Amino acid sequence: RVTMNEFEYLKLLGKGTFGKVILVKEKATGRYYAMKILKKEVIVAKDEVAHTLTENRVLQNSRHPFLTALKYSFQTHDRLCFVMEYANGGELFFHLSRERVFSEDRARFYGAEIVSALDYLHSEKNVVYRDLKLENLMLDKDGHIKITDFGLCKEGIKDGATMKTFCGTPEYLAPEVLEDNDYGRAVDWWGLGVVMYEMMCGRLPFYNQDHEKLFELILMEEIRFPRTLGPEAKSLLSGLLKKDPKQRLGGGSEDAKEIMQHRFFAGIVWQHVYEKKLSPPFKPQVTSETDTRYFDEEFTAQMITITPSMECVDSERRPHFPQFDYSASS
Ligand SMILES: CCOCCN(C[C@@H](O)CN1CCC[C@@]2(CCN(c3ncnc4ccccc34)C2)C1)S(=O)(=O)c1c(C)cccc1C
Repeated sequence: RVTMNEFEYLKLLGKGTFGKVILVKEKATGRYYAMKILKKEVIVAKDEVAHTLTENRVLQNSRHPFLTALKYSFQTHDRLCFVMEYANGGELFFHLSRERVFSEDRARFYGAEIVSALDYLHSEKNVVYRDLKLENLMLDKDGHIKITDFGLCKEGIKDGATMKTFCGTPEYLAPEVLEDNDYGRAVDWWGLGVVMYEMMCGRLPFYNQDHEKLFELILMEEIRFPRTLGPEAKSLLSGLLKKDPKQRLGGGSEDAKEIMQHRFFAGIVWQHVYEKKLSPPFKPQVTSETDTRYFDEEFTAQMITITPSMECVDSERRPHFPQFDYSASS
């Protein structure tokens, strides 16, 4: 049975509204993980219960090279804890922010691994990810993609089955989500389009600080590209960012296969992508197992604390979540 005393708390990697992620060491084993610590009360107060449970289930039910592997999930009286493999390479934003733009070859590499993962979720798990934004994309110690944060996922979506919940980050929402009249799995390909656009172009495809104007742009405004962008990259992004999902690349019965067959990915052997046989164009230059150079000093400088028998307490502000007794099979 695993508790918070089983870990040494080393460095704060990030913190937000719902809690924080801390680099930890499991004391018995000497292994290093990223622990995401959610405050139960805040989860409840902002109606994030169903999402947090979906996150837990999807993490437990999935196995893929480019999805974060869950080692443990457990709860205290006021906290939910996810212990996953540490993404040593940091967020894609860390690198994109500083380098402005990724090469087309680098973006192609990251795109391939995202497609591989999303194809797995769609085809094998009947899952639509729904939250494909730059922020959720990280890099492991080797420079391979890790998709994180599965709380917005929709389970049991088979073929052309629809979904209704309006969810996701404003700048990343598909036109059909904004229309609020049902959407399908192709919203994930819209997200691939937005994320690959950021990588290659250095900004969002659509932006306004007023949300209503932003949504007008996403719905109505035709996509434009910096004029340095190659023809194949422009074609893929145009296909991925079609407003009408039925006209969108990956929006048909073939799903991911249509994107896999696109000329931008020519020569890409897709089993080799899965097997990580493609050498990442950027290898993270971490010098130790606790090196956090790819996380903002803003977070890593901060002190770690114990707040910012109760093992059966089930209240309305702090509920006893089910399926938080997980330890990955050795
Ligand atoms: C109910 C909605 O809750 C939404 C929860 N929140 C979203 C984060 O998960 C976003 N995440 C996007 C990718 C980067 C990381 C920061 C560090 N981190 C990881 N760092 C290293 N290895 C990993 C391995 C696996 C997973 C994460 C990591 C995740 C945060 S947040 O805004 O509250 C928050 C923020 C904004 C920062 C840190 C903790 C929380 C809880």
